[PDB]
Amino acid sequence: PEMVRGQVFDVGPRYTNLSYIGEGAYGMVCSAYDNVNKVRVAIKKISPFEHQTYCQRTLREIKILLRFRHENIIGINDIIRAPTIEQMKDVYIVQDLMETDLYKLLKTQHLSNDHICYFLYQILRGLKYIHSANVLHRDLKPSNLLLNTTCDLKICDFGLARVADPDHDHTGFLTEYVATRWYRAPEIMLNSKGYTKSIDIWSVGCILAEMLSNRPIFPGKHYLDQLNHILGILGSPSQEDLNCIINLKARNYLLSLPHKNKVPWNRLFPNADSKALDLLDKMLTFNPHKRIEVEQALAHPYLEQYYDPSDEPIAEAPFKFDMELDDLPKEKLKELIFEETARFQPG
Ligand SMILES: COc1cc(F)cc([C@@H](CO)NC(=O)[C@@H](C)N2Cc3ccc(-c4nc(NC5CCOCC5)ncc4Cl)cc3C2=O)c1
Repeated sequence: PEMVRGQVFDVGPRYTNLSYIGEGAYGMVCSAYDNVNKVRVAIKKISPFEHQTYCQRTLREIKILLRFRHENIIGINDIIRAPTIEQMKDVYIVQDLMETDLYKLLKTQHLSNDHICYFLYQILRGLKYIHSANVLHRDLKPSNLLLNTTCDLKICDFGLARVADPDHDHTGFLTEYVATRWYRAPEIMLNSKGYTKSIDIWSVGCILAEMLSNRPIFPGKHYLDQLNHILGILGSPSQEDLNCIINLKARNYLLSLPHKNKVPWNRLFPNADSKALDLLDKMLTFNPHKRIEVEQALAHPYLEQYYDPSDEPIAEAPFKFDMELDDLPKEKLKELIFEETARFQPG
């Protein structure tokens, strides 16, 4: 078998001529030549089976991505693994190969207002589909936005996704949370489990702000610093918004802070299109109940050159997990991953 930077990559005979792309906690990613479709593809080698959290992420992504079909959402083309549960130590996920991601692009390139517009449109168009399936992505950030050489955009990494559950969103103050800090809505630190669609709108808001300046808008250095940064720009929440926070720890924390005025978007973003800043304000609303929804955001003046609801498709039906996954041992989750990848086996 081919080796890449001291790792077996058992993807043959279909996939050859591998090149390293990258690596992270998830595993390792290569490009490979696909000898059936005669195209280079992305292959990621995941080795999740010793970690319940890794098995959860692998299973959620696979189930979601094999169900969903949308231009602004990465597909799974193929999955390679051993013929038996006993012999299966790795899962290789084959996906369309993209040139870059928005994280890398923002560190190296100024985006024209027209690029910002088009990128935001594609993000919201993909998100409309995801929300229409009653799914929350829950980890939207530049590195989860893949781009090709013509700036077509695809959302990736559905391993933190969940079905929306607005009736069970309430929790206590500073309750611990997994998703990426600079893109976390204020309510996560105050009273929310991140089980409503407004969590994703907040993250998109953060992405938009970052496209305008090439710098994250709320770069908290650590957990409660994240809310400091948010309140530093939004200012003190209104009495009405504060009254929506019924938990006393969270309420009284907010009341203890000195009055801060709103920093106006046109001072933070002096070169930005005014319509972009109006949409930005609506996405970065403190109160998640008042926060714009994905379909309204698509209908916003800033996106008028692109808006076409007949060309912004929705999912055929809501997505459901057959069983609750968070209370399943890694051994059961491995069984479910085996089952879920069975359709790619010869036979
Ligand atoms: C601890 O964490 C874990 C544990 C797990 F058990 C499973 C996961 C899974 C599910 O949650 N998560 C991921 O796999 C995330 C983290 N990533 C990594 C990754 C690398 C490359 C590409 C990619 N990249 C390209 N092209 C690149 C772009 C940049 O520039 C260079 C070319 N094209 C096509 C593709 Cl799918 C996509 C992804 C992706 O989804 C995570």
